[PDB]
Parts: sequence; C-alpha cells; structure tokens
Amino acid sequence: EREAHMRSFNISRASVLQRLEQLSGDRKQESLPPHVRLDLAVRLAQHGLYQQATPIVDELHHQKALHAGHYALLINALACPRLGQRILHCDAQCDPALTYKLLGDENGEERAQEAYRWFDLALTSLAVDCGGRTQPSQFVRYLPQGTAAASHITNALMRTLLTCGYTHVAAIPDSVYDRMGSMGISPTISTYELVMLALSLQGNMVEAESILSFLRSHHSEHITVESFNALLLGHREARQFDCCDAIWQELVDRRWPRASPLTA
Amino acid sequence: EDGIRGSEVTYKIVLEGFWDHHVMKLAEDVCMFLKDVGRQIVEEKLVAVRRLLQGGAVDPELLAAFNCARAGPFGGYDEYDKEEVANFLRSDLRRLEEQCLSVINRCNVPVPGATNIYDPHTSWPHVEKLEPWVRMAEFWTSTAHYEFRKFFRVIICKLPFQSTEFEKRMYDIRHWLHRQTSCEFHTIYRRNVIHDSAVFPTEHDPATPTTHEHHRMFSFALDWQSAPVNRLSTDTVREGENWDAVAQRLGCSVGELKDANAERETIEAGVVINVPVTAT
Amino acid sequence: QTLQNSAVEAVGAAPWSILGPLTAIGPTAEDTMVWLQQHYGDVDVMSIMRWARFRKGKDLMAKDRPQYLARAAAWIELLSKRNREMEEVPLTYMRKSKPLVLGTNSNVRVAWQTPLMLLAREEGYVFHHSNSSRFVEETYQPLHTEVSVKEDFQRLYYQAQKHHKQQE
Amino acid sequence: NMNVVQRPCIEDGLLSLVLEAVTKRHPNWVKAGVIQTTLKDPFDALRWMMHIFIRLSYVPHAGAATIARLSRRRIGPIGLEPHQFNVPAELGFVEQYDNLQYKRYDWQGWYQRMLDVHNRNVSLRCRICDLQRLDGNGVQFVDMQT
Amino acid sequence: QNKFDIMRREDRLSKGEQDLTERNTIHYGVPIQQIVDEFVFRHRNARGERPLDYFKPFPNFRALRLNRMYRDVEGFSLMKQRPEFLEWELFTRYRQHHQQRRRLALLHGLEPVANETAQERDTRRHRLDEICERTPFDEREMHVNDDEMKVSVETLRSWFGVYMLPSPTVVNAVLDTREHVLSGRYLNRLLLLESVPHEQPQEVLRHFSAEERAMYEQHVKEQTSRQLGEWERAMKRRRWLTDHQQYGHVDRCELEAFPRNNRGNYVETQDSIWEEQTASGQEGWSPATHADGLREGLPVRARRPIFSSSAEQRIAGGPQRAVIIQYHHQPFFNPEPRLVKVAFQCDGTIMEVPISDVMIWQRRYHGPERTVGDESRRYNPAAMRRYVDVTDPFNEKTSNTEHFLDKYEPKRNADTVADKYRTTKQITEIDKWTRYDSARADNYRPLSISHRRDYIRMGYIPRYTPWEWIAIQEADQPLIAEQIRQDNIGTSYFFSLNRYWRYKA
Amino acid sequence: LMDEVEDSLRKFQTYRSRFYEWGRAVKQFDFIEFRRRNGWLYDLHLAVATAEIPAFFNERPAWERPPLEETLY
Amino acid sequence: TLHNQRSAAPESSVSQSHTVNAPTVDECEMLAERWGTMNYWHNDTFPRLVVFLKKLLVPDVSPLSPTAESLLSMFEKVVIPKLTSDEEDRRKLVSLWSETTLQAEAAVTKFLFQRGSFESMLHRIITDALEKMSTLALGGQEGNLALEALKRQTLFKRNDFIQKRLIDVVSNSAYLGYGDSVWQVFFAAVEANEENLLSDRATTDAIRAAWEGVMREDVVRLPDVTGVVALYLTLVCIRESGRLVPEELKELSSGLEDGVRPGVRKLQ
Amino acid sequence: ANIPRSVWDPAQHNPNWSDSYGHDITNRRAWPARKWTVG
Repeated sequence: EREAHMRSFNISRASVLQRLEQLSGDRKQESLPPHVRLDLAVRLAQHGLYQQATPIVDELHHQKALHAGHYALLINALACPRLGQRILHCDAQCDPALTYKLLGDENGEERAQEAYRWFDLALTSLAVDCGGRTQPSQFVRYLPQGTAAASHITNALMRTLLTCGYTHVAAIPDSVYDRMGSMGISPTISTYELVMLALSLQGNMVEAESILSFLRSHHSEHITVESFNALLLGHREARQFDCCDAIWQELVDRRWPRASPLTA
Repeated sequence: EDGIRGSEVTYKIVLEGFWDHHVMKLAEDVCMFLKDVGRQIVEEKLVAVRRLLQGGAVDPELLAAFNCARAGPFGGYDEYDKEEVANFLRSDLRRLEEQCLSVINRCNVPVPGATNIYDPHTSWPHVEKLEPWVRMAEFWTSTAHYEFRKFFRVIICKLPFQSTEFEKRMYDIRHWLHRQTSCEFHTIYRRNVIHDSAVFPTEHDPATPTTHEHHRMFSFALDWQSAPVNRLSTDTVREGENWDAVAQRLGCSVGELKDANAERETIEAGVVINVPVTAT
Repeated sequence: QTLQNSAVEAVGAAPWSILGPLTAIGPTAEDTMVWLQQHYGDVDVMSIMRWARFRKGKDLMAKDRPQYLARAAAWIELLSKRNREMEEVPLTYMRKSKPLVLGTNSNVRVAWQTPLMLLAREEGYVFHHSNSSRFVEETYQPLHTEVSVKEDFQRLYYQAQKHHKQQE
Repeated sequence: NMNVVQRPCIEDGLLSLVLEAVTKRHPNWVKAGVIQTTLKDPFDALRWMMHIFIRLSYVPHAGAATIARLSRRRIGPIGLEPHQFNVPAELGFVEQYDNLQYKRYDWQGWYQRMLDVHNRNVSLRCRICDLQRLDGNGVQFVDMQT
Repeated sequence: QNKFDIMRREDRLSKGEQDLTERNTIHYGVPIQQIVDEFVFRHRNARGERPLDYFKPFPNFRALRLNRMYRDVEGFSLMKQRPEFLEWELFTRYRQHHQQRRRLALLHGLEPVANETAQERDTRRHRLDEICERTPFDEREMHVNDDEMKVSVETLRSWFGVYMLPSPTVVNAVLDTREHVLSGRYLNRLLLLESVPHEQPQEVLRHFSAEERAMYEQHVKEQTSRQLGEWERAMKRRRWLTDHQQYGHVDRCELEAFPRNNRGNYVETQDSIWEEQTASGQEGWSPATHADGLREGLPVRARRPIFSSSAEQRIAGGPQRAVIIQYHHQPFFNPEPRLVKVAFQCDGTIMEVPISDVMIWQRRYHGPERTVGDESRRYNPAAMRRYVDVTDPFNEKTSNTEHFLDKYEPKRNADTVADKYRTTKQITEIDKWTRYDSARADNYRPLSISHRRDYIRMGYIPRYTPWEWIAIQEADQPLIAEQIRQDNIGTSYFFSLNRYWRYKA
Repeated sequence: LMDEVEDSLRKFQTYRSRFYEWGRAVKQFDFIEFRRRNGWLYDLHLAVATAEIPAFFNERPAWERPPLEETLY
Repeated sequence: TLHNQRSAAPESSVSQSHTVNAPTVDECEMLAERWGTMNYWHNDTFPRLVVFLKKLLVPDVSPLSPTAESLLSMFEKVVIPKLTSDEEDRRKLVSLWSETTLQAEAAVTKFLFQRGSFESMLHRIITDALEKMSTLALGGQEGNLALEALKRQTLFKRNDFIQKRLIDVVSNSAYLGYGDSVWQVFFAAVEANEENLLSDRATTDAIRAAWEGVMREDVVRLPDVTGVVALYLTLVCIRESGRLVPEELKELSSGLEDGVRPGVRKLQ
Repeated sequence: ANIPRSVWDPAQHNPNWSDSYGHDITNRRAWPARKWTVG
C-alpha cells in the first residue's frame, strides 16, 4: 500500500511538471489568460513545487490579475496538501500529529518566507482593490483590516505556517497573533482553531484550553470539531492521557459537533 | 430525586462466601475499590458537565426532537427555539451536577479514623446485609443435625449516569475476588422504550366479539397470532380510483398519501402504492 | 446574502461586508467553469450538479429550476470545505494577560490592550481564561479598573463610523 | 415598623408594556399561542405568566428522551413521529459468572448456560406517572380512564 | 528523531518546563501514605511526634494524626518557632477570633468571592470589620486542647497589655471590660503605630593564549558596555511620550521606566489566605453531608421550599442563606428523608429543609468534617518527657471555679507528695510496640507491595489487593461483547423470535 | 490504527458463543502443549532484589512454636 | 522522587452553578440575552435584574430646572404671539408644539427596554422638527431653545419613569425574598384562583395536562428565565400579593410573603 | 486512567487520613478503671 501511494504521488507530480514545461514552452512569447496560470501555480504549490510557482504569482500580481480570494487560495495551496497526503500515508504512518512535524523539514523556513511574501502582496492588493471602490462609506482608517478578505488571508497564512516546522508553529501563538491584533483584523473561528492547533503541536495545553474556554464563554455556537481535534492532538503530544480521555468523554456526551474519523 | 434516592443506574454486587467475616472483609475491600473508581469517574464526568454549562452549541437533532410533535401543549403546532432547548439542557445538567457532587462528597467522607460503610449517608458505595442461606439436614449416625451455610453481602452503587467504563471495572472484580468467595451482578438501568402506535394501533372492538372458546385449552397455539398482527403497508390501486378516492378508501389524508408515495405523480389502475402507516 | 448577514449581525443592526473572498463571474461559460473550479475546487462541482438533478425520480433541472439551483448550491457548499472556511462569522479578538504584580486574586489578572484602545509574549502575556477569569488594568495599595476580555473590532469600527457620521 | 416595608403598587399599563417587551423578546411564544399581548381579563396577566411557566418547565417526551441520551447515556430508540411515544423504563437483569470451580474446564460451558437461563428473567418496569404525558398528537398519552 | 521534537525540547528547556521526552514513561512516585507509614514504622509509632490527645482515651482522627504546622499559624507575628509562656494561648485566642470573623462573614454575606477586585475586597473587608467589632466575642466556641490550660481574658490582657486584646473603647480611640472580634483595620492601625554571560575563571585563562586574551577583553568590554548602556537607559526616561516615543535627553504618557525582566497583621494574613483558597476553589459552598457536622448556629445555604397545594411533591427554591437551629443526628429521630431545622435570614422563617437541599461552606475538599478549620498543635522540645495521669487522663478533680467548702478541706501537700506521682505516667509507658504492630496491615490500598520494611516485619498479609495486582488480573482476561448493551435501533416485532433454528429464541 | 485496534480486540474481547466454549479442557491443554512446544517464539520471557530478600524462618515445629501468623489470627 | 507526571489538585466540589460571582463586564454587556434563576436575577449581593434595568438608563440626564420648565410651559401660548402674529403661522406653531408634545410622550413610554431605539427615534423627531421650523424661518432661536428643553424633558421623563416604577420597585431584593418569594406568591395565587385558570371552562385539556405533568415531578425544580421575563414575573407577583395578603398587611408588611402563609413560625 | 489519580498525586492526598498503626495501638490500649472511694 505504501508503494501504491508513493507511485500515485510521483505520477501526479510528474504529470504536473510536464504540464508546467509544456505551458512554458508554449508561452515563450504568448501570454496565457490569468486563470490557467493561477490554476497551474496552485497545482504546483499543492504538489510542493512552490519555488516553481513564485514566478507565476509574481507576474500575476504585477499584471494585477489576483484578487482577495485568489491570494488566499494561493497561500492555502502553498501548504502542500498533496505532499502532506503522501507523507501521511507513506512516512508519517497515518499519524496526523506526525504529518505536521514531517512536513516542516521540506523547505519549511523558505516556504514560510515566501508565504510572508504572498501575505504582503495580498494585503497590498486588498488595500488597492478596496480603495478603488466608491459605494462603500469612508472607513479610511479601517481598510482593509476590517473586511472579511483580510481575516481570510490571515487564516490562510496561519494554516500554511502550521506546516513550516517548529520555528513558525511557535510563532502562530505569538507575533503573528499579536501582529494581527495590532493590524485590527477580526478573527473568525478558524483563527482560534489554528492557534489552538499550533499550541497543541508546541505542547503547551494550558493556553490552548484557555482559548477554548474563551470560545465557550463568548462564541459558543461557532465552535467546530477542530478545536476538540487540536486538544486531543496536544494532549497526545504532552502525554496527558487522562486529559485526552476527558475531552473524548465530553465530546461523546455533547453529540454536537459531530465527532469525526480524525477525532476517533 | 435528590441526594441518596436520586440515581439513574443501580448496580448491586451480591458477594457470597462460606464465612460472615470472610464476606465482610471482602465487602470492605470491594468498597475501598469502588469508592476510588467511582470518585475518579464522577470527577471526569463533572469536568465535562462544568464545561458544557460554561457554553456549548445546540444539536439540530435535539432541536428537531423538540419540534417533532405535531400539536404542542399550547393550542396546535408549537415552535421551540435553540435558546429554549439550551435552557432545558442547562436544567438537566445542573441537576446532574448536584448529583455528581453529592456522590463525590460521600466518596470523600469515609476515613480510617472514623468509617462506616454500612450507612448510605456516610460512604459510597454502601454495604447492606442479606439473610444467610442455611440448609439444615438431619441424618442417621442416633441422629445428627448438620447445616450448610452461605453468607451474603450486597454492595450497592447508584450512579446518575450510565458509565460502561464503570460497568467494565465492576465486572472485572470476579478475577481478583477473595478466596472461595463468589459474586453476582444485578443491574437496574433506565432504558427508552417506544410504543409505535402504527404497529400497535387502537381499534374499535370488532363487530363479533371473542368468546371463551377462543381462549380454551391449547388455544394459545391454535387460535391466536403472536402480537403484533401484520398490517399491509402495500396496496394495489383499483379501477378508476381518484387520488382522493384512494385516500378515503385507506382512511389516510391526501397530503400524507402524497408524502408517502412521492415517487408517482399520478395514479394508474393496478399499480402498487405505499399506504401511510397512520392509515386507519 | 450570507456574508451580508454575518457582517450585519457582527454589530447587531459593517466593514466586514466590504470585500467577500468570492470574485465576480465573467460573462462566459468558460468563466463560470473557472470561477467554480477556483472557488470550490476541492470537490467535483460537475458531479454534485449531476447528482442533484433528480429528487425521488423527478428531474428538478428540467421542471423545478429554482429548486434544482438551490439543491445544487446547498450540496456544493456542504461538500466544499473551502466554502466553510470562507463563510465564517467574524468573531472577536481575545486578549492575553499576566498575573498581577502583587498577588491579590489569582482569578483577576492584567489584560493586554491593543494600541487601538512591545510584543505580547516578551513581558509574559499569555492566553488564560476560565468561567471565573477576570481581566483588569491595574494601577496603584492596589488599584483596579476592570476591562473587557474581548475586542469586537467590527463593532468598534461601526461605532467609530457612527461617530464620524454624526460629526458629518 | 422599621423592619416593616410598604408594598409597591403598579399599573396595568406598566404590565402591558412589560408584556409587549416579553413578546418582543420571545416572538415564538405569541406565534405558538403561549402569550397574547391583550391583557383584558383581571386574571389574564397571571394566566399568561402561568403559560410562560408551563412552557419553561414542561419537557416534551421526545425532548426529554434525547436529553437523557445526550449526557446521561440512556440507551434505546427515540421516536419522533406523532405516532411514536417515548416511554422511559427500567430493565433489571442479572449476570453471574463463576470463578471458583466452574471456570476453566468442560463443565464451564453447560454450567454457564445453566446460570444464564436461570437468570434469564428481565424485569421491565415503568411509572404510570411517566406514562401520563402529552402524546405527539397533543392529547395526553395516558389519561385517568386509560 | 524529529527536528521538530528537538526544537520543542530545547525551547521548552529554555523556557524552564518539563520536557515531553521525560514523560515517555510513567513514574508514580512513593505516595504520602507510603511515606508516612514508613516514617511511623521506622520511628516506632512516632510517640514523640504525636500529641497528648492521642495518648488520651478514645482519640479523634485529628488526634491520631501527626503534628503539623498548618495554614493557621502563618499570620501570627510573635511566634518564635519555639515554645514560650503565653504566646501559644494568645495565638489560639486569635485563631478563635478569626473563626468568629469567618462565621460572621458567612451569616451576613461578607464571604469572599472568586471574582473579587481590590475595591470590592476592601469594601467587603470594611463591612466585615464593622460587623466583627460590633459583635461580642463568643467564649463557648473557644475549644481548648489538652496540651494547654484555659486562660482568662482578664489575665491574658493584664500580661500582654490592653492593645493586644482591646476593648471597644480602645478600638474606637485608635480608629471597660468587654471583648469584641478583632479587626483588620484595627490591627493595621496598631502596626502603623510602629513608626555577564560566558565569563570564565582564571584557571582556563592559564591554559589560554594571549591573542585570545585580547579577544576576551574585547568580548568583556562589549558585554560591560551593553550592560552599562542598558543601566543608563533605565535612568534616561523623557517620560516616553507617544507622539515621538522619546527615550532620553530632551508621568506625561505611557508610563516610562518600564524595563524588561502585611505579613505581620494576623487578621489580614488569615483573611488573605481565605481569599487565596476561595479563589483557588478549595473553599466554597458545596452540598452538605451528614458527616460534615451540623449543629446550632452553623451558617448554611439551604434551598427555600415552595409550598403549593397542587404540587404532588416538594418544590425546591433558590439557595438562600440560613442558620441551623438543630439537626437530629440519630436515625430514629430523622427517618428517611433526613430533615434539618433552619432559619432563613429573609423573613426569619424557620423550616425543616431536606438534607439534600443544604449547602455548607467547606474549609477543604476531603472532609469528613469540612466545615471546621484546621487547628495547629503545640511543639515540645523534650517530647520524650511528657506526663499524663493514667487513672484520670482528663482533669476532672481540678475545678477552675472556687467552692464555698474549700476552706474546710485539708492541705494539699500530703496528697500532693503521693497521688500526683502515683497516678502520673510518662507517655512512653502507656503504649508498647508489639510484633502485632510490626505485622499490622496497611489500612489503605497500596500500589504495589514494597519490601523496604520486609526485614523486621513478619506474617504481613495485605488486607487490600494492591492496584498493581488488580490491574494484572483485569488485563489477564477478556471482555464479553454483549456487556456493552447498545440498543439504538429498536425491537424487531416480526423476526427476532423467528430467527434461524440453530440460533433461535 | 486498524491493525492496532484489531490487536486490542483480539486481546480483550469475546462473544457469548465463544464464551460458552471458552474454557474446554481440550483448548486449554492445546494451549499448554503449544506453550511447551513454542514458548521461545511467543513468550516474552524467552526487580531481582524484590524476590531476593532474607526472610524469617521458624526453626522449631509448628506445635512447639505457635506460628506468628497464627498468633496474629 | 515525587513523580514525572503532571499534578492537579482535586477538582473543586463547590457547585459552580449555584455559586454566583461578581458581575463581569462582558456578562453585563450580554445581560440582555442571558438567562438565570430568580435567585440569579434577585441575588442578595449582586442584583442582576437591577443591573439589567440600570443598563436601560440614558447616561447624563439632569432633571429639568425651574427656569427650563417655566420656559417650556410658557412657550406653548406666550412666545408664539411674541415671535409671530400671522394666524396661519401661529396655528402651525401650536400644531407643531402639540405634535412634539405627543411624540415625546409616546417616545418616553413606547421604546422602553430598548434604549438605542428610543434614542434614535427621539433624535429623528427632534431633527425633523428642527429643519421644519428652520424652513418656517422663525425670527429668533427661542424655538431651538424650546426644542432642546423638550429634549431634556423627554430624556428625564424616561429616566425618572424607569428609576421610579421599574428600578425602585425591584431594588429591594430582601423584600422580594431573593426571588423565591415571587415563585411562592405565584403558586399561592394559582392555588387561590384555580377556578379561574385550570377549570374545565378556563383552559384546554392540553394546558391542564401539561400543568399536572409539570407539578407531578418527584421534585418540581423551578426554571431559570430571561431577565425581561423575570421582571414581568416580579411585577405581576407584586400585583397579585395584595389580593392574597390579609387586610392588616395589604399595604405595610415586613416582607413580600408576610401574611401569605398563616402558620409560619418566626423567630423572636 | 487505570490507577486513580487520588492514589499517587500528592495534591489529592487526604489531609484527614491517619497512619496504619496508631489507631490499632490505641484500641489495644488498656485504661485502668476509674477507682473511686466507694463504688
């Protein structure tokens, strides 16, 4: 089975690189529409060919074809989902906690640095695209930090940085979050889910439980199963098995949200 | 109820031995075991109860269960809100918290300096005495009277929730039970039972009533079907039957007939239809 | 509609509804396909659309077109995670805190205030919360001034804009 | 007299204002028929408070069953349709296993079967108090004549 | 094996916390029961460490324990770590005073709160101080212990002065033979009336060279320059106004001077301990048990019953403050369900409330008496020399009061020279350590039998099966699939009893 | 995880049908003979001061010397 | 050799549900949406219902001075001739003053329990009157002075109404028995008026059976309810206690329950 | 867990728990009868 999964991933990666080369050979002078280039860069970053996709996103940004959704799409694909799947099935022994640890070695710091590049580009493009509008009222001191696009982009950044080794997993519960606070971006549920996951991976459960307590106290209807999953993972890392049992028991008692196969 | 009387699952362990002091000491050992096990389990239940009280989300399944009845107490159709459902949950979890706290306090009461495990108010669980089984036999020797004896002690654990973990740890006692002592387990637990009015309906008493002949000797095997009696869920359409004609012949409403047989838009003679269960 | 509802409920009837992550659909079928593949690409949108065609054998797209559209859109949103990560309600920002310089009550502690109203962790500010947790700004013989544990950025923006409008 | 306090007196207009506010806060109550803003009868205010109390303290059978399932882990099916009524009952049984002499050899099997068939009894008991609750159709499941 | 794990380990060690690799095994250390039993076994009952009440007939569980310095002595200013002539009696009196303050706070709702800010804490303390100074001091509750003799306020005040135990007039003068409960404010007034990384030694320099000498001097000059620059940064402030964030050299804003990094008042100290524990959750209202100890005058939080003629059974109400009038502890006087006669503060109504609807203020978690606080014991330097009358372990024949017939009694010297020494016996001679004691089983349930004491023990057969043995026996055998008992489907009305013949019903 | 779950299930689980025959002399003697034949393949064995500790010895016969454990009881 | 595992003190046995702590800023902010028992709303030390009512107060509303009140009273008929003499103009002034009067009166009472909505409606009314009178182009600004005076008058009427007939009625938690007296008086009133509520012609069999089902529990634990509903219960039970209490306590009594039950053995 | 935390955790130790020898020594203690002058 491990061989079968490795063969699948290698075949897909080779096909995508062949598409990249064929498209480049065709585009020696002709420029393709922005959407095909966006899709190809997304697929490259998905298969882990982030360094192959930097030129495509750079030229798309210079041509100003990317938008709020596209920047977050690219930053999310930058987390290498297909490569993460291959690592999970092959080298992480199907351990979701170890998958994050094993993904960080594969150009973790360089990939995170380029992710910060994309974050700056996305914020600049959001500011331009939101200042270009006239119907919405002034909010001149609250653009774009007060809009859904900024929060979505920040959540994508945190999701990607989760996979970039320990140096950035320790940052997610840190300057990144304080940087967002100073930037005045309203967090969504996924923000706290990723902060809890980062603290769980770091192995510090006191603050993760404090975050979940804050959610229980204030935002109790938006809590998703990912908070419970992050707590389970973090207690598994810290070897607080009685605590992990307690979370599983409370989750089974509270049928909502629905327990996932990841939780099991 | 509250305090001692209130519970949901009652476990009784009848410990049998050949000597009263044997069974008494075994009862003390099993109590010191179950006290701590139940303390930890009620503790980890109390944590979850407190977490749920602090804040949670309402299950849409639960909200539908509340807004399932056709006509509510107030007039006809009723419409509950997730806030009301959460209030019901809060009330239940508060009473559960009170029961768990009573259990924990009673578990913590007993101390070696002053302990009394035979009082339900002092310790948890408590041991109650049961009359020894004595069988005297008189036989030739000039006659002799010798009696077999077997002493019993019942350990009662009343929990305000079903814990299969506690059931497992309770069942696992027979493996380290004392020498030449046996045990049997009695479980009284609350279980939900449905009375499906469709499979078991209420009907007018037939035109020709049963007489005593139908309840004769060996009639239980020859005269009567086992309950329930099958009621045809499938019907065949007769000739030229209107949509409302079929519903009237089945005693069901046209809307419910449509809901049951949404597959077919129109009815043709000789086709198969699904009679709604509530059809009279 | 959903994003407007979330932005409005953020204040209670906002800047949240200025820029949704969904981009405009181009005026071509190729543009439809590109938009669907780039905003709901985790699933096979064509497969969901084909599956949502029939309901108990009745061809919805052929007879009840609005019903088919609603069913297909709901299925696409359900099966597409990206829609889930795009359709969050804007929550509030949580403050870190440190224990009081002088220990009066362990449940009450000094909060961290965003410059709107110097990294957090260097001093020792960290997440800490419970049902009885209390956040304060402490001065002095202690002197306390209770503060909110929460920073609803969207409500602060909406109220600042209301003040701007009244100044206008 | 220093301990003694004067009983306040309030006006039906203030009561009507507060009732309007309550209906605003809980619109579904008026829709479902629990409350009406009208306050004509002298006992009407107390009648509406009693309806509020009944709504807040009366649990439907299906609800109660689902809640019992959630945190108390009460097993058994839950019926949703109006033709299904949930009856919470007690099932008492016995499980005896041997460890002294009939544990690990040939007689183990038939002795265990004998013990199980001897303890085959299961006692199913239900309270008529619990059976006396509103059906899904709105009529009491078990009335006095039932 | 993982760089992620190595980085986590180093970061956690730098932060100063337990490493997650150290947890790769489970190490339940020797429990306190084990340690205490080992101590008493090695010390042969630790008669020196146990107090007098243990050697008195029929001791309580508090007497059966070993002496410990509990959380009650902490506030006493004059305690000198050793015995002296009246300080222990004065400390006992202060302890009783603070218990009276606790009782008053519980009666009048001045008990601490988990979310108390400093202002709320001080307001609550001020109102409690007013109530405590207004109320008289109860002497009945003052429970002496055997080791010490009852001492009157008259003589204690005469010896220590009047400030130590004041009159209400003295307290009003600071802010008549009467005593009132001490006050934190009063004692506050009384107290106010008192007025370079990587620096190596010379031995390594001896092996070092001279080019490294120049390099090391360069390192240390940079090090000291940085530290001195930071130090003089501490003195340059400019008040750090936010407009320019100015640091130095030309309390306005942002509170500059922010660099990077009463233990004498008895009532205040004990009160602060009370808030500490209440905030930590150890102390607070919890449901009351029959064993916690219920008596007259105990402030309690019962749930007021509501009476309705249409109610098929009792109606519970909100938990209101109330005081216990009586509680028949005898089963024949309280048939099930048990009742408690309690008086509510609002409307002063007296009612018999079910015991389950009653909540007490627990001083700790474990009970069995969690209402009453801890009481520290006296220490004796010569704990080996200690005398108790065997025939009269208690002091009955001694009467504190004076009788009108005492002037006709004979003189006390004749019987003093004989009876005191006859009836007296040193604590060493009242109990003997026997082989039964050596072989006594452990009243608790051990984790696993320990052989530390196997040399002088004999015939020791455990009275409880160790947890290790139980775990082994439980692991050795399997489970039965049906024991789970899940019934989420329903009952088959047509087939379950018409199943196949081989497995038929 | 499924491999480990099945390991745990085969360790701690049996059905009623299995249980009613769970303990036959034939199966148990097969277990014994199999252990003798191959203990080296599956047995784990194939701390010291705990089992090695001097113990008191009653030199004189039981009747002559009331045993200490008997005197305790 | 303490251990290598983490340590946690035993989980507190103090019932957090029954224990009530000091109010927190966010709890007060969400108080309009929170639920709680009558004990929660009438806590002896933290009267959350009083907090909820005070949250409805408009801050910084000074009472009307005699000068302003006299100006308002005289502006209805004295100022209008002074600043104009046209029949139509003075008719319009009188009509708009009567309007503003009735709109202020309706605003004081109509938008109670919703302070933001009250403020918005009042500001809209005042602004509309402002530009309409500006279009009228009255001579002096005494009209603006009168409009500001009426603004203060309306604000103070609302604040005084809510502080007198809402907050002063409930501030005495001790008199209200910390909420439980409310429930007891309700039950007493229902028992007295069963002929009016639960009779065959009073309520339908559904409501009746629901009532017996509620009261038949082993222990009839009372429900925790929203703040507005708690206020409604408190007020209506205050109204009903008079009909039940004897004549000698229908006005003055040392507690709301005093006289409700005859056999209660008090202490003295 | 399998072994309850109350056994090994120092934080959860019962303060009121007593040793295993003192209570039994006290029970074995024999107190001479209160010798009065007449009875």
